[PDB]
Amino acid sequence: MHLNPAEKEKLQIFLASELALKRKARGLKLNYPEAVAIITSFIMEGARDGKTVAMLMEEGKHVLTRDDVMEGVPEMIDDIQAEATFPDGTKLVTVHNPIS
Amino acid sequence: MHLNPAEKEKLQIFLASELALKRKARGLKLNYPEAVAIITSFIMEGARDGKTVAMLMEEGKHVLTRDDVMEGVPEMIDDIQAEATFPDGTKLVTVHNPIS
Amino acid sequence: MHLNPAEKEKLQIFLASELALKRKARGLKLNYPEAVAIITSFIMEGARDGKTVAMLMEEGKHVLTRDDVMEGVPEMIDDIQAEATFPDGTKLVTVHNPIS
Amino acid sequence: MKINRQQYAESYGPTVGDQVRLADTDLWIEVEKDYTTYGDEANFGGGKVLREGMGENGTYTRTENVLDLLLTNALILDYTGIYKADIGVKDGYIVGIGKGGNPDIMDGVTPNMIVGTATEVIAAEGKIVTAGGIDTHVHFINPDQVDVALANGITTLFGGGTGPAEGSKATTVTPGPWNIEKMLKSTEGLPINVGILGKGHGSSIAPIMEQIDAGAAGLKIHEDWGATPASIDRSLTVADEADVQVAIHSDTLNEAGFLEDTLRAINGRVIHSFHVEGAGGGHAPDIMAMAGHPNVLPSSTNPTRPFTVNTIDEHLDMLMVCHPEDVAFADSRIRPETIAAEDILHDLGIISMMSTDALAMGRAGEMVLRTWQTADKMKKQRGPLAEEKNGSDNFRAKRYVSKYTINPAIAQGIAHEVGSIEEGKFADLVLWEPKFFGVKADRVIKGGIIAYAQIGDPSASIPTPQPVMGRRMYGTVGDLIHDTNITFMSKSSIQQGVPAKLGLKRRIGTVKNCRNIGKKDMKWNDVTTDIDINPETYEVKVDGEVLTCEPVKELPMAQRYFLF
Amino acid sequence: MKINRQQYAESYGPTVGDQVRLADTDLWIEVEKDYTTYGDEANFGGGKVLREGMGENGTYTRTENVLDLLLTNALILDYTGIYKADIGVKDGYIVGIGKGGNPDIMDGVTPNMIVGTATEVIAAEGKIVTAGGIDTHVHFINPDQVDVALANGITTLFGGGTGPAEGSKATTVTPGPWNIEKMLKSTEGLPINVGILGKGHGSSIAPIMEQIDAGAAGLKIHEDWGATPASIDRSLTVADEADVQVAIHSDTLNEAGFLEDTLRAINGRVIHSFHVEGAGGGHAPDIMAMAGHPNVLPSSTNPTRPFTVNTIDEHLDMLMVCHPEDVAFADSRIRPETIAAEDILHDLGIISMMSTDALAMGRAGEMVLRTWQTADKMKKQRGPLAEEKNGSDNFRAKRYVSKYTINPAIAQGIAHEVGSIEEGKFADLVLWEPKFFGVKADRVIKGGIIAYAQIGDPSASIPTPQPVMGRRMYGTVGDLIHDTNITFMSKSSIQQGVPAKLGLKRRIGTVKNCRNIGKKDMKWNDVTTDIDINPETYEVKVDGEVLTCEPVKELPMAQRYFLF
Amino acid sequence: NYIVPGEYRVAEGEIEINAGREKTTIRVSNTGDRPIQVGSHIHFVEVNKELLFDRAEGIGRRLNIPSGTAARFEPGEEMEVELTELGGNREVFGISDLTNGSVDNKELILQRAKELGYKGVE
Ligand SMILES: [Au+]
Ligand SMILES: [Au+]
Ligand SMILES: [Au+]
Ligand SMILES: [Au+]
Ligand SMILES: [Au+]
Ligand SMILES: [Au+]
Ligand SMILES: [Au+]
Ligand SMILES: [Au+]
Ligand SMILES: [Au+]
Ligand SMILES: [Au+]
Ligand code: NI
Ligand code: NI
Ligand code: NI
Ligand code: NI
Ligand SMILES: [O]
Ligand SMILES: [O]
Repeated sequence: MHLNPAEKEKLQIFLASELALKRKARGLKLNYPEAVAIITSFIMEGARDGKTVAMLMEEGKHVLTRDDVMEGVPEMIDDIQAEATFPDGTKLVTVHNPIS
Repeated sequence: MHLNPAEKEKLQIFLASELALKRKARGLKLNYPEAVAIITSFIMEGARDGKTVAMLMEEGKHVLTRDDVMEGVPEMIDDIQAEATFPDGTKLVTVHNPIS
Repeated sequence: MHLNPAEKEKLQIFLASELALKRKARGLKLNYPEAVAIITSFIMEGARDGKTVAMLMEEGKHVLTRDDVMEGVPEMIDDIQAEATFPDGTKLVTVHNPIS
Repeated sequence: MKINRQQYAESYGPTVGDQVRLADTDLWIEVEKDYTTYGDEANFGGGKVLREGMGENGTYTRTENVLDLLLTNALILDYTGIYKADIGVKDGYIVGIGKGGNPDIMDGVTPNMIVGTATEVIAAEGKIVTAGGIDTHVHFINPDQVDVALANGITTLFGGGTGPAEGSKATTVTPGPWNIEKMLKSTEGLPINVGILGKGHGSSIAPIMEQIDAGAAGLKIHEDWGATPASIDRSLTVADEADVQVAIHSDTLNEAGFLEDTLRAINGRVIHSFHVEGAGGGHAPDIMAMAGHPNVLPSSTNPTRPFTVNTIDEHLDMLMVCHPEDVAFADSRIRPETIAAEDILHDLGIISMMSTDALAMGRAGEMVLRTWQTADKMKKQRGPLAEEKNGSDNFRAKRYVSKYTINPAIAQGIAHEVGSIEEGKFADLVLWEPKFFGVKADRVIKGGIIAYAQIGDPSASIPTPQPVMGRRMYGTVGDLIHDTNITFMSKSSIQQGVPAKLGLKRRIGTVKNCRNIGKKDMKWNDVTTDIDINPETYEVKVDGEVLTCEPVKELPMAQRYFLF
Repeated sequence: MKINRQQYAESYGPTVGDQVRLADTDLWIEVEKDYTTYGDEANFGGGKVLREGMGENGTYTRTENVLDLLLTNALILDYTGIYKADIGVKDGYIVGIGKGGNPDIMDGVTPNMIVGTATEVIAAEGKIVTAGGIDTHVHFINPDQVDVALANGITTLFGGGTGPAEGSKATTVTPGPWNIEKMLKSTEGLPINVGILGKGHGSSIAPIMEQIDAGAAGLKIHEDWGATPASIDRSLTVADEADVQVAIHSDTLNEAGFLEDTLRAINGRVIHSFHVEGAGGGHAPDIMAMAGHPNVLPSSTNPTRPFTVNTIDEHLDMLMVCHPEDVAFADSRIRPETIAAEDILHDLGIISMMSTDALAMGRAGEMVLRTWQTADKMKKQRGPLAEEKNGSDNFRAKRYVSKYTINPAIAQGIAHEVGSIEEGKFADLVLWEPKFFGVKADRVIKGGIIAYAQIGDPSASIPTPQPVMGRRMYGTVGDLIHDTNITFMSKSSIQQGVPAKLGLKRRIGTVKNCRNIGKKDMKWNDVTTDIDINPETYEVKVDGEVLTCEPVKELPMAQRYFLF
Repeated sequence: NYIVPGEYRVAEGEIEINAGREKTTIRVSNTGDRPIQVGSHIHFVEVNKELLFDRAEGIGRRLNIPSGTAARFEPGEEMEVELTELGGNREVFGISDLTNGSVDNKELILQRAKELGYKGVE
């Protein structure tokens, strides 16, 4: 596979996101790290799909809403950032205030 | 996400449990580490759901039975212990003889 | 669980394979590391199922075809090798030219 | 030109009279005073103040009153106060708390806090800064325990162990000269401060004392090695001669004596009483009465902290990794009455310290976490303390922060080096985002260099992208691990040249002044009293008054934060 | 007062006549004798025996017959016997095997096994304790290989390599003075014992000998560097002068000679024949005939161990990470007849040693695992050995444990330090739960300190919660890695001051006494015989008798245990 | 045929502890209001002051129970226990500081016991 350090670390984010999504599927309001994992994994999968940075900046504001997360979590998350390989190479996505 | 060391390690248990559950779904009798992963992940997900220590001590005795595992595995597992964050903080769950 | 070093590392391969399979399910042509993960995990799960080395050497040539992967990927992958515990202990499987 | 207060606090962190919530608790701390000059605040970045000729002095060499590091705009939470200041570090020590910058052009600059060519900057605006936590009940069982401790703001581990040997798994003991030397060598590779306790057991002086001379920093008396009148007496005779502390886990079984017998053997000498509530060990059922005595420095371990609906059940099966005589023993040992009363004794200043009991019956990364959970539960049940003003919890906050910073340092004889944000002390500092306060440290500074940080993708353009996790930083790498950490040792081992003899390159700290202290020396936690524990009902009274509390179903600093 | 045997064994581990199953095999070992005094067994914990004034002596300083560490109630499995004893360690060496405790009050205490203030305790009741494994066929290709070895109970790596260079990937060779010095320096960071083999190739003495003087512990002759008559002869001349061992992987191609030519070049001198069956390399097809000669110390590498349904197929494609002439070569090299016979030669004591061939054609963490699989297969096919009594497999167990402990140590010239649980030897010890025996070590002790352990969550109240995995312990951290591990070196390099010259801080072990040994010196595996390998059919005969075996479809110590 | 990995097959019979040593049965009272557990290998005369028994009968002795186990006395409980003889050198040091030498020194042990108020010295 030739995994480099970032590829190994980022597998963890996907895994946390899978864990969080199962928790959400069984009706739990999500916590801080769960919420961050879900939105971060959404961004990296979006880049893998070939979306633009601009699309992911918009879509990242609509992955989770306040009713999906515990009290205070929306206000704990000011930004989520992720770097991933787009068709045109690595780019940084920043989503400001992803959950209202 | 702010993962601390235990949060990173414990992702592995969830992952082993997912692997074991797929193995069980395709009709395999489960081995020692597979069995331990399934019951351990069950406990930590139970704490995340807000169950009490007392409930998980009872339920942990009924997650796998001897017909789900290979010969000798029930007798190899004297106890399974896991710590997880309950609504009232970290607590230890010990399940004695989880598989008969 | 008593995980040894190889058991911990190899969890990563299963995880990469799960990630790759979701990518394939949503219609993406798979890349080099995705392809290698899928075929490698197939082999280790095959050994867990109790197949022979000979079966997995044949089956490994038919897990992905050229239409499942991006241009050039078939030619990038000359062999995939994996060691796993068969019913008769650890054995090495090598699949030559797994994707045509 | 005026700045309203909301914007001021956003930009520079809060100022006098402003309050800050601690994580998701209902505790509020209030800025008591501020060392700044409004308009000359220090800050770093493009077009900002700490630039050559401006807030950065371009004239002075590092020797001329210039800092190695300035933390700008820190909200300090310490036994000494809750206040806003810049913190200046040099030679790995806190040298100035005040107002940093350039006396060329700024008013109110603390004279030894010049930002110069030699000065690094950490922005602490909007952060709370505390001393590193001092955990005095550590079992050295698994080296993975160190990062766990660092991630929750702990910077000093005092205890014993050789790894997962049964002696070490039960007791904070590194026994004898050879095991001690081996663990001092091991310590060279651990990115945290350390002091090692020898075995406080024997009926002749020399087998005990030789551990102190070999480089132990104290002793542990533990019932599993025989917490008899003789072992107690010989250990305290050694400690009085060597100027080190003794910790005790007393005879739970009451085999050779009851509590009054243990106090008689102690004979008015100083001692640190571990897990004084007694679930973690000690005279059944009345050990907690220790905490009323003037010569006792009392600590809690953390699993009883605070009292919750799952506490008893978890402790019940926990005492089975151990197992009619068994049930009776368990029932005599795990007591809702004493665990309940333990909450209130903390709030009253009767138990002076927290600690973990890491990997033996306590959680390496939860000393700080549970201190604040306890304070929050006490505010919810008891209301603001009488002493409070302005609707703040400053008094309770100083009482509780003392339990894991200054009080353990005083008890152990190391408060001249560590345990508080004061001038002259080693620069072990923890930055916290208020939203993560007491849960997950932002940056842990050891001897003036960051050792541990929650930080993101190392392959990214900037350090904030995911995944953000706890990681060892440059202070832990190569030889810098030696300069940023302290091995605390007895005066005799230092005078006998043990560091050179073993090739230790770590900073060597001297244990001293811990024979001449008592309960009265515990900051904000100095209360002596008659504690009665009813032998039939286990009801706890303090000067004739019954102390009851009740368990809570939920805590802050829990499921909002943790992935498992 | 009497204790029935079931409860006795539960509490203190088994005693004389009791049997224990090895993992999930059908091998049973029986306690041959017990050094205890019934009623004075040592044990540690609350209200237990090793307490001051009781089983722990409170009088004696560490010099007075007091131990640094006692392993209580160990079931020892060793070439020297299968028996119950306490094991006492001091200064990193085994000093006493017998009965530990306090002569004040106990009968039968071995005089130098006093538990004192200085003594740490490991509870070994219910554990099997063996020597650390000695792997003499190691390619140093990937540092991740060390934990793999530790997790399966290996404590000494002998071999060669500079990392994943092609020379090292094919051969156990660190070539020449500079590569050797560099790898001795590297070794300072590896938490296992090490000895390095130079290149056993050349036609003049000096290019070979200078490797020994630079600090190599032996030589490797490998066909990939030219396993010619000259290289064999010059290497053995060097080895006879330097008192180090030579390992050989002979000329598979028969280019410069057949087996008889190789034996002529050897000329009756001592040599270790690697992977003697020959799949791993050597004169096609008859290399295995080496194992009959009195001057040959024969080892197997592990992938042929034991013979199973998948063995041939895996070896066939394995020899393609390599590739009519190719097929013929492969068919001449991978032979069911010799692999089958290799099983039986192990059982008969004709092949004396196991080894890995780690990362070149063998598995770093499966030397011990496959030794027991082989013994179990042989019992299933051949029945109990003639020599057995009492329905036990003690004789086979001593023959097989010898193959990876004492016999490699003898062959390499290091058995004065390592390879067995005997008084006077270095305290490299592996504890095993019987249910995991030979699969996953519980605790690996290096020089008297735990180096590696299967242990759980470092953030937990106790060390048993999940996840339980192999982890490095304090023996591996900081400077303690130097005191707990041995670099084995030639006498000449030691006399010439190479350790000081390179700044090595590890314990330095002397290679010696390995020119004056033969097959007869291999414990329980000392059989010399005429081995005939038919050149047409590859049929193996031993003194005129045909040896056939058959592959098994399943092994114990496999899918019940492993996650992959 | 069912395989329990690592199981024991113990031999038949029983293990006699402390074989060949004199045994002595005595009555012992916990006069205290808190429980007392006494381990197998504590010099019996040096146990908790509030245990009342004939202290002379505990000299040179310990409980005749399996190594590492303990007898339990609830508050106010009186019961019989069986003692066996100490072995080795028959010396005790430390613990409660009543002996610090040979156990043969009965009069000196009892004098210290009585002075410090260990119950049941005659
Ligand atoms: Au306990
Ligand atoms: Au316990
Ligand atoms: Au119970
Ligand atoms: Au029960
Ligand atoms: Au405990
Ligand atoms: Au080959
Ligand atoms: Au090859
Ligand atoms: Au072929
Ligand atoms: Au072919
Ligand atoms: Au090969
Ligand atoms: Ni304790
Ligand atoms: Ni403790
Ligand atoms: Ni070879
Ligand atoms: Ni090799
Ligand atoms: O403890
Ligand atoms: O090899």
